[PDB]
Amino acid sequence: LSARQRRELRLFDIKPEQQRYSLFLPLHELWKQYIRDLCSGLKPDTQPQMIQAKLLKADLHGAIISVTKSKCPSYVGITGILLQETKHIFKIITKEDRLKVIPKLNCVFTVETDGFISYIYGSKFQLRSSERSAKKFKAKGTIDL
Amino acid sequence: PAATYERVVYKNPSEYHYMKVCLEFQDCGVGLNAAQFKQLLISAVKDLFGEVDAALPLDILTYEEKTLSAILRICSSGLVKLWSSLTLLGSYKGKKCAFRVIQVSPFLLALSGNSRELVLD
Amino acid sequence: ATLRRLREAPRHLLVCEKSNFGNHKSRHRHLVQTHYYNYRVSFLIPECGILSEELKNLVMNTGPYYFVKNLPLHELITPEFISTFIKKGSCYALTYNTHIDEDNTVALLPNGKLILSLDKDTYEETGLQGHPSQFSGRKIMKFIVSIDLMELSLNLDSKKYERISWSFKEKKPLKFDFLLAWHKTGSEESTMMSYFSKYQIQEHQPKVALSTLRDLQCPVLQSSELEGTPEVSCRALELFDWLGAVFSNVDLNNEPNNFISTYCCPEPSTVVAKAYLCTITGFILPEKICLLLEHLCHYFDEPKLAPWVTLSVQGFADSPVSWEKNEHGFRKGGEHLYNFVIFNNQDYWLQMAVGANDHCPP
Amino acid sequence: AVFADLDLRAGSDLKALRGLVETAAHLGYSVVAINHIVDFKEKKQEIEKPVAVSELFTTLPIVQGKSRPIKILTRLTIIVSDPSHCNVLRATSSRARLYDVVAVFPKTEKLFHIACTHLDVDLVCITVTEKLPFYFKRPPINVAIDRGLAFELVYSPAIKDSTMRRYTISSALNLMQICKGKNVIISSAAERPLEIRGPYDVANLGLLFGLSESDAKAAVSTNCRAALLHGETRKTAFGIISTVKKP
Amino acid sequence: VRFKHRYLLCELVSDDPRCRLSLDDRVLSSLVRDTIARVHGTFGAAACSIGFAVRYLNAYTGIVLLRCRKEFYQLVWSALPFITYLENKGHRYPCFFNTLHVGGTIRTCQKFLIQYNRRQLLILLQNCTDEGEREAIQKSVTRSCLL
RNA sequence: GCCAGCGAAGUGAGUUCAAUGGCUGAGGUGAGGUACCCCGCAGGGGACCUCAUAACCCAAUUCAGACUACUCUCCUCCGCCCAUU
Repeated sequence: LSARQRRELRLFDIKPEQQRYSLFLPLHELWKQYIRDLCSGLKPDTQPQMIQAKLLKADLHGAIISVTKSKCPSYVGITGILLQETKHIFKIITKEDRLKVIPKLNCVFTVETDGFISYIYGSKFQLRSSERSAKKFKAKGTIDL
Repeated sequence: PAATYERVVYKNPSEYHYMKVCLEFQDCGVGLNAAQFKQLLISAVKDLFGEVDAALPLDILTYEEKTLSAILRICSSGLVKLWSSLTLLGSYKGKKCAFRVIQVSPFLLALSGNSRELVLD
Repeated sequence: ATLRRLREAPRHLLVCEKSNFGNHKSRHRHLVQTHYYNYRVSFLIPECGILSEELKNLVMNTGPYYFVKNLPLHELITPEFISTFIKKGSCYALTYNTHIDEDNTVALLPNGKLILSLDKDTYEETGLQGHPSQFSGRKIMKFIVSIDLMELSLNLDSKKYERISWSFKEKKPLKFDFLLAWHKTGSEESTMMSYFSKYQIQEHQPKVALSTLRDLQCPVLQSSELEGTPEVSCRALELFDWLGAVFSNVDLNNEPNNFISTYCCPEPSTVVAKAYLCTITGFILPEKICLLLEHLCHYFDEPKLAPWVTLSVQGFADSPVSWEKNEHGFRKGGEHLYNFVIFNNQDYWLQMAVGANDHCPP
Repeated sequence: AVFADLDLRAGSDLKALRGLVETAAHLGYSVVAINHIVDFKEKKQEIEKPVAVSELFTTLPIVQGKSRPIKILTRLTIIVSDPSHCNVLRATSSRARLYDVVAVFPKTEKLFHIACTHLDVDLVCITVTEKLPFYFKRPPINVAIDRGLAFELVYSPAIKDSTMRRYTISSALNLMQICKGKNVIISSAAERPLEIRGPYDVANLGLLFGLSESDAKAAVSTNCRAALLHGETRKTAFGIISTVKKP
Repeated sequence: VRFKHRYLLCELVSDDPRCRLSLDDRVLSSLVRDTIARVHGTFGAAACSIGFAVRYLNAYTGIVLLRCRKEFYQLVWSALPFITYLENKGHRYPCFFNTLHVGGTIRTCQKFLIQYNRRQLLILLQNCTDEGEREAIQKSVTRSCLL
């Protein structure tokens, strides 16, 4: 069945690259309103480990990221909303039509919230990211960037 | 008349090491002397590392009284042992002295010009 | 294992050469001009009390240099700065008091290459293409990014120039204390005090130290022998160590007492009544060192009493690139230095002193 | 490539603290980390406002180098002998969440085993005073160096006596022989107002211990920044960093 | 998971067998530590507080087998000749002398001790020429042949 | 599924209160620089100096195969990003 599902593909082509990126702008508004309806607390200050639990347990599909430090300097300085997510890479789309494939090998991403900024070290974040919300996130290893 | 060209390259011909150290005595009772500093250098390495290692060939250059600065030389064998002996703070009478090293070189010119600050404004 | 670590080595490289000033193969002028950053320029003349005015006017006019507090790097990549200082002369720039193994250190070359040695954090935050330069075994300590501004000045609308401009302006604004100089090779004059008028620029002159030393025991040399003949001439390396001892204001005899100081003077030698000592300290231009070396070469045109004069130059101990390609590291010390022992028959000795971890040029 | 990072055991009064900060900023130091010795007999927890550096110091320490603002850390050194006191430190993983680097000091071999095996700490304190012999098992050291545990060696035996010098140099030679020297950082204590030597010669005090001719200095300059990194990944989040940024 | 130990044999050569009877493990350990503390400092003597220890001692025979580490046996064996002036209940002057340095390996160290003992027996025989000791020599040879 | 041992000499290292990769110099390879030499296609070849040659780990009867831990090192299939025609 798997090899029979791999006939056409489920991945992008050349034809969805020219889709006029302002049409992808309501995805950012969808993610922003989803963060507004998920957290629902802003004003005094509250519990950054609640924020770490929301950032671990939620799917980051369709979110705004920006590479802030990486082992390759050409990867750094790339912003955009993300579209796919694989075992050790994920694919984003940027400004005027071109898409980039950023590997989660040794790198860290700035994510801009409605009023917050979060650094996410994309080292341990891997392996079919539905496994992230499921189970097995322990405390192992530090990342020097 | 003589005019020619020749390339000569050496490997470790230095055989000496020099240390410029400024002294920072804690108490105001500064009864220094040129011989007593040498006696402290002998008595420190004796109790700290050894009497055999205390009589390493060492001497003192430009021993300054008010400026509280000096240069100590040892050859390339016991420089590490001299650094650790001056590190572990051997005392004289009971007034504990802070021995803080400014600079170490194998050259008396790069040490003498400046290495530490390289401009003081 | 540990006992060998107590006494293994620091690394030493000491290279001596002999050459002629009237030789066409002599590359002393290239070695002085292509050496960029300099701190201490001293010269020594035996048997000469009163200095001539022609050399005194050259000593009193070795500078000036400039010091700018908190200057951003994106000022250094503007086309006005390239067409003003780089394309019309030799512009020299270096950060102040930032360690090469610890902090970020930026230097500017007269060929147009802005070379900056960064740590891992700044190399990741700026996002510029470089190469791994200084290691810690398996880990990497310091990177070096080189940006050729003369190639980018031909195409200012290229993607490389706007990438570097976005990296320096909006991505990571880096500011440092800069020492600046500009050797004028242009018909259109424009001072540096008017260009960097927004920041606190300070003009500085190099410090001049003069000394007249009495009863100095100078060794006897042969021009056509580097290793030294037995019982006639001395060795140039022992003469260099004695030179450092004299420049440390230390000149005494054997002193038998409790504080024993055994110091063998290089023998056979000659007593000198007056020794003239001059030390220039600051941001020394290499063209002034070229004119100083030519004047010390032409000093032996007249019959003088000095058999050989000494010109020692110590560079900056905190520069990324010295000796045209070589990296200056800091393993508990170590410097780089070059000396000239000028005889009376236009022969000279080229010495090169290397610190701990640095490669030596020919 | 962050040099000038040590751990100090120094609190008596504000005047001696200002003197030690001025001395460290004068000689060679750009990060000051203050330890707080807590033994198993007292069992006190005063974490909220015990020190208050920034409300009492004057706005900047000035150094002779790059003139950068010194980051000041407040660390906790807990002397743990009893296994129930280690269970009390197990209870403090959720109750009070401060003190960015938590430093345990073990005395029992089973407790040192579970410290490197299960107990979530940052840097294990190893000091030997007055006849403390201790054996080393190699697979927990291997799990420790794979995890990121940097071994602290707090030294000040040179000021009081010479027998303490002997026991510290013997324990340090045993550590360098068995542990093989992967991540071990040394640091000085400060009881008297002048108990600090030159920063470049701390490398030779670690070289007398051994560990390399140069990777002693390289290992302390790397592993102290890695220790601050491990404390930050324990404090903020294990993979995430969330900071409030209001321009 | 192990450390390569080194071992050393030393013979006490002296007359007046009260010196032969005056041996103890703690006394010899404190003597060696005190005479290393005169020669070497904390780094030399404190490494002997963890590495060096007494291993094999004989009162009448005077052969002492001692342990020492890989990176410290040169320091220990250089500190061995400077063991002078043992003060005790009498006015004695004992002194150590090295026979051979064996690189660990206790078994061949005991093998070399047997050949050294046989050389110490057989060479002393012809110069003395006395039957009262020769009978005990014959008994010792017979008991060794029974082994 | 069950059913078969030999107390006597001494492993191209064979120890067991548990030895064996120690120092120096030139060549190998990855690199840089040249005021050296030979040959005339701008150049090519040899010569001189320096740096790097690590880590994983340690044998007690051997071998075969599988495993896990590697990166100075070599043969390939590759991906992403940067720059050029």
